[PDB]
Amino acid sequence: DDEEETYRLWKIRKTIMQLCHDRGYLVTQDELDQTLEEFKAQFGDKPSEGRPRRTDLTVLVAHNDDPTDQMFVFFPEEPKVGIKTIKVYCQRMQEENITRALIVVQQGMTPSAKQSLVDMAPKYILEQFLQQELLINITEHELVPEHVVMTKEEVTELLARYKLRENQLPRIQAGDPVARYFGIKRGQVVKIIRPSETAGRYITYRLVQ
Amino acid sequence: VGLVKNLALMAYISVGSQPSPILEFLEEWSMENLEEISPAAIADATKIFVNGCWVGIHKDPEQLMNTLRKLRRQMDIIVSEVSMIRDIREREIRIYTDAGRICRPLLIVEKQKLLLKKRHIDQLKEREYNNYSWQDLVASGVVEYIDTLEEETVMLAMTPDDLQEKEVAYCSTYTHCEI
Amino acid sequence: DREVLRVIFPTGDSKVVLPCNLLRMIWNAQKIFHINPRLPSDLHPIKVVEGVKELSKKLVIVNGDDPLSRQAQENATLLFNIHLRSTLCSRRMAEEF
Amino acid sequence: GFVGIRFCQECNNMLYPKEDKENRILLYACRNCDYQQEADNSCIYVNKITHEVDELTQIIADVSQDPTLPRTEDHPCQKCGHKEAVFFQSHSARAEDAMRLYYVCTAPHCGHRWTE
Amino acid sequence: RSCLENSSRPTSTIWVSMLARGAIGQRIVATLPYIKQEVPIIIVFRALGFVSDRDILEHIIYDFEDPEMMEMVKPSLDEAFVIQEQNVALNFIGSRGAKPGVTKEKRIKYAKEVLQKEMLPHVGVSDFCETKKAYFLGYMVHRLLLAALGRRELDDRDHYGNKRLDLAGPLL
Amino acid sequence: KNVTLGVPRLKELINISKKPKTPSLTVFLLGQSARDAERAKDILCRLEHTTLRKVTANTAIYYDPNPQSTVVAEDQEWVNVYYISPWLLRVELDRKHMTDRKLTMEQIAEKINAGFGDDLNCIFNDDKLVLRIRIMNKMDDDVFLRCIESNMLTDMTLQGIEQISKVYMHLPQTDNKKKIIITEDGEFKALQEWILETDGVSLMRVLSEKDVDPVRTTSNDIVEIFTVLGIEAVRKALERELYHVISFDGSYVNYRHLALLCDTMTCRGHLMAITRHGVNRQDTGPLMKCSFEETVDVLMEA
Amino acid sequence: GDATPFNDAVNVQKISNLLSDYGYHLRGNEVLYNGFTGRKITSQIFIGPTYYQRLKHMV
Amino acid sequence: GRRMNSKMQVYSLPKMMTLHQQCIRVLKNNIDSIFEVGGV
Amino acid sequence: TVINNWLLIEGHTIGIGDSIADSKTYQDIQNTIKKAKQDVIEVIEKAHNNELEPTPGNTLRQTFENQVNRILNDARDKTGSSAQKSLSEYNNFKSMVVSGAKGSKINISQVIAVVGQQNVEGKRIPFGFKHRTLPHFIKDDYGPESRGFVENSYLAGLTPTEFFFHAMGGREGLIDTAVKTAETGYIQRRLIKSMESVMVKYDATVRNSINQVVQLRYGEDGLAGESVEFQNLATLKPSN
DNA sequence: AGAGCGGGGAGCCAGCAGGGAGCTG
RNA sequence: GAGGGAACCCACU
DNA sequence: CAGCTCCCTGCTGGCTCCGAGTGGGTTCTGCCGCTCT
Ligand SMILES: [Zn+2]
Ligand SMILES: [Zn+2]
Repeated sequence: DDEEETYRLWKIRKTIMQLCHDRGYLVTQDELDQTLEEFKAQFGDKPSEGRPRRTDLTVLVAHNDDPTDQMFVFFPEEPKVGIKTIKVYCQRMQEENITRALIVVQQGMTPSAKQSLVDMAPKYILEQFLQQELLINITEHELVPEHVVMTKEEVTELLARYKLRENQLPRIQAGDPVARYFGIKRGQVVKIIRPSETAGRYITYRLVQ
Repeated sequence: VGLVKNLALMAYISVGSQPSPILEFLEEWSMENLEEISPAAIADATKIFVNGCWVGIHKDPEQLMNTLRKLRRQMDIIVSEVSMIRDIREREIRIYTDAGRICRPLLIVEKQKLLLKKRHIDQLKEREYNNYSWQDLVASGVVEYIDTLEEETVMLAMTPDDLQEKEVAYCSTYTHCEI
Repeated sequence: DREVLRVIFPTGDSKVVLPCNLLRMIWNAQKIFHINPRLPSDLHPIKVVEGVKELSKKLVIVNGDDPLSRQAQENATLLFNIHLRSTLCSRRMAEEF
Repeated sequence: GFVGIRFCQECNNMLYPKEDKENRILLYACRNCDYQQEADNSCIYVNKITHEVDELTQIIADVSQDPTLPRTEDHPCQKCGHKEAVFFQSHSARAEDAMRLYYVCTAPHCGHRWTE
Repeated sequence: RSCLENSSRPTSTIWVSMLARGAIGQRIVATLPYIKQEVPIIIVFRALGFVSDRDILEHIIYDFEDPEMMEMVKPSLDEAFVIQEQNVALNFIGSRGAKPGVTKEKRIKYAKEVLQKEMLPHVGVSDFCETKKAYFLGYMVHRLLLAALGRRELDDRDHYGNKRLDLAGPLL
Repeated sequence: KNVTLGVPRLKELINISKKPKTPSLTVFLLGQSARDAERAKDILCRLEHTTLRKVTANTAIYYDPNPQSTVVAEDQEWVNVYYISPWLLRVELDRKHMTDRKLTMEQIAEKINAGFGDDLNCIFNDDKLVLRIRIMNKMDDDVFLRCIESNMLTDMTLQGIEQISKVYMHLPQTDNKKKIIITEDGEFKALQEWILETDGVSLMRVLSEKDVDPVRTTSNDIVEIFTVLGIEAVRKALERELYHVISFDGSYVNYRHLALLCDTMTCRGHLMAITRHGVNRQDTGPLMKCSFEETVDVLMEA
Repeated sequence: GDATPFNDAVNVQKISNLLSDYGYHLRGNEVLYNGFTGRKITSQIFIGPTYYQRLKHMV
Repeated sequence: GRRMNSKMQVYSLPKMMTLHQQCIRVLKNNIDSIFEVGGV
Repeated sequence: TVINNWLLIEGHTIGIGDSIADSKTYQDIQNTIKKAKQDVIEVIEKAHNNELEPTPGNTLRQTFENQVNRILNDARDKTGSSAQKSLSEYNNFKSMVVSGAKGSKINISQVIAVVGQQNVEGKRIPFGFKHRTLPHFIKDDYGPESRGFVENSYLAGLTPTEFFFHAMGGREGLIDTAVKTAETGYIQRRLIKSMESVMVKYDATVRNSINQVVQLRYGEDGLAGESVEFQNLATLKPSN
């Protein structure tokens, strides 16, 4: 049904914009609390016909601390995504000299596609995201505490204070859903603020392995 | 716990018997052998198993089971430890004569009355000078050895007070009673 | 502190597990110093405020003066400082205790 | 309802359904020999999912003689009008959903079984 | 757990099993003693000397107006259709015995002695007893069909009607 | 509810089990569907899996060489209103199962068409249901039609999520699964709202649905929470499950012991089970691992 | 005394009446005196002949 | 020390029994107690 | 020492007069049991007339068994409560229960009023025979006495069917102990070996043997579990 | 020549066989 | 002023 | 564009674990026959 996919696309867009605001990219408040009727005004209502087109849903955001650093959020129109379309997106990344990009698939990609994203990850950072994973914001769940990506200076003063090596910290996987949400690679440290029933507040530090 | 067990006081384990005299009696009591029947007669006839061996079918299971029980109760062809189960719902008669079956003696209740009467108690009161014993009670058709499969087809009375008519009658078809 | 508590305990369970039993310590002080509860007390409320501040400075779990150390020390004794301020109020020490 | 098996007459075996487009009809053609047979009923495969309402064919009347089965006098027979009946439940896995009493007439030669 | 009475020999157990759903339907196979793979039961009935299908299903299904028994024996018949002769069935069983044979004659002898002296010894260990052994095997399949249809109820392992007591006699 | 509890649930927790005995969800409802029982029932029937077997009364193979001349003739009228293969699936449904699921007939038709690509054809009408399936455009068509019959009965989704077998609606009379809110006066006031307790877990699909609270909806499945929400979320979930197991009796264990167990169990970024497969794969010395379990294998690998 | 498990002819009230017929309290209690001081124990002690057996597990 | 003990066969004589029906059903519960009917 | 010598003066016993209840209490308990068995027969005849309502999530037999078990447990609790409220202040069962020294209130209930329902794997007594629990019962008997409800106290003595069903109930507990000790011991051993080297270090952090940080402070507050107590936050519950 | 020598459950992991995608001549 | 192992069974908390 | 290559998934087989601590007992090693005088 067109209404079901319209609701899906609006919810995916809202989660993407929350993700980009959490990562530090400049996202205006109008786009952050943007509602479903405003999606029916800004975009179409009949995606089978194509009034909301997924190519028309591509998001471009810029970082707050560096306006020359930008992120794409692509929405491929095919269910399974292979080398051809991600090379089209990679050529787009080259021709508008963007560094980071999110690709929101709706069923998945090929294994060779995942291998290729890992291959050009030194140059262009691509992140696979399923539609089903982005249908909600997982960081708003009650089990998920506050994750804050630490700057390298903060990590340096952390390991200086606690006299720690990097391997003596608790770990978090690079494929973790919240690590994928914040888009963090190996060697980054997440400050985790969570309420405590004995202390009130507790801050854990987790290194991305 | 629950693996090593003990017998009850009057539980007796069957020692074993030859299936043969039961088989000749079944041959001369209107049982049709499996080797001499069409299968079309099986669908409404009661199958007869002797020590787990399907030996034939019978078409009157009331009179066959009553005849077999009458023979066992008077120490005839059917010896006392032979177990004779009738599964009514599935039309089967199973006769077990093999060793290892555990059984116990129960009083026989027929028409809501004990077959154990005061003359048996009087004769057992002078066990030393009548030569009356337990085996004569077994021969008198008063007590009966019932094993575990046959206890699934009997209706036990806990006491003879259960045989008495009640204001809320639970059962009026008790088959045996506990000693 | 109350807003922080309602964030920490959204179910409204006021039962916590904390080191010093402040209510029983107050009762101990009342019995030890023969505190008449029907008379005016010679305890200035500013003494209550400043004593609770100095005591909260004196209960150190995480040591140092680094802002990381300060934040960890604040977090490690957040419930106990909240409960100590809620129990040794200038109002409660004047009219209740 | 359910349609039975069809048996070959020459080689004493099973038949199998087949559709002959010459007459565009359905024949039961044995595949051990050359025997063929036209079909009275077009139903080939049939399944029952919630059609388990008839537990009465599985009940045999002989259960009227069971001394362990409960007898009642408040449910008289419709066929012969006997006072005594035996009541029980259907004990299959496909009857765990129900605790319906099934009654069998206690009197000899009647054999009438009913429900409620 | 079949064992011929008044003869101390070890019990020879035959299984008659019905496969799980997750082909077309439910297949009944037979785990015979000294046959290390699962022979389909219709092939066992063929090897007992029953080429036909009213023979096998009269040994198994005693009432022919009953349709559900037929609808469950149908996959077992239709999976073992390619074997239609007695000695072909004997070859099919003996090819998967504990001792296979390069000669077809040796495999026929092997399957004959397995189905003669090892498969259900209590009903018969002697020749011309194919009809009583075949009726008992049909009874086993019939009980399997009754329990799989739900018409009959599964046996209880802890019921001492299902248990015997080896005393000093049988043990010695 | 058959919730595993006591020692077996403790063993299911500390040995990280890919299949718990009774995996379950605790679906909280977002909005007036939390209050209204009828749209709570709408969410219930949107969540619970419904195969075509859950509504079918009977199915049958029929021979109709000419669909114009139906053999059955109990459904001749609308079939001739409509006007291939001579073989036919005639499927009749149970109307109580058809109605309490709130399915409609064209939904079943379009689900058939989407599942099998509409290469076959389905024709329906009733007002005693009939659905008639024919195959459009080497081997007999009976075996293919029986196989797709089995696929429709035991492999088809009309509505719901496949891993969820059934859903338990109830209204909590206790605050342990209620909605404690703060009113305008600053009081804590319980709100009695409909909650669902499934008998399977698909946490992503359930969390993604409409009018389902994406905050408080949770599971007792530890692996599912780790895969969906992360490592700190599964640390919190493991603490909650262990606290439930311990404090069902009314027994109390101090929080720091549970916290130490969960921090040990989730320190290395993944779920380290309390087994040899979790502990003997650690970075500890070979002598500690050989003290625990698999002594000779650890010493040879060292 | 007969203590066969399932015996309606023996019940606690019958035994209590029988014990009261011998000038004892019907429920088996007696007025015991302290052996150290001679004073009556305020409670009345349930005392009677009970069959004890000595087990093989000696210290 | 009395032991409460009784059983009940659960369920679900409400019948207008006149003279001949009462007589025949009394005989249908005590058949075996007939010595000689007289001239019936 | 002081209390043992005062108990030399006072004395404490338990007798057969402590298991005795008043005759009015015995009439009340028998009336409650008769009412409960009437309710059970009412539920059985409701389910047999297909009038019983199948609660959602349960099959019809499961909700029938749940209704029967709820009735019988309410019977046990009410009979026990009447029996243990009828107790005088001189009662010794009452003294040892309300002192908390030995004995639950269920023990008073089972000694004085009703032993209660016997359970095997949490359900009532199974149909070990062909649809009977014992051969002293009719087939398909789902009443209280058939499926293990013991309506006698330990003072009254159990009937033989109740005695056997109580032996099944106690055998269940003995089995549960003798097969749960091994599983619990293996769980305890694995819990020990996974955390035997985790400890508070001198920088107050909690580290394992290879010095990885498990917790930055012990219990997140750095406090030992012995000296902490249950207290109330006075500013959480009240209104503004 | 006798004395003495000889000959059950439960649950997790790893390798191999099936897919489905992409690739090149 | 100190010379067997192993298997099994029973029992104890 | 057909056949080949190359990584996801399904299956079966292999492997390793199964509370702590105490008394007491019996029975077994070892199993018998030889080649030399
Ligand atoms: Zn033929
Ligand atoms: Zn009748």
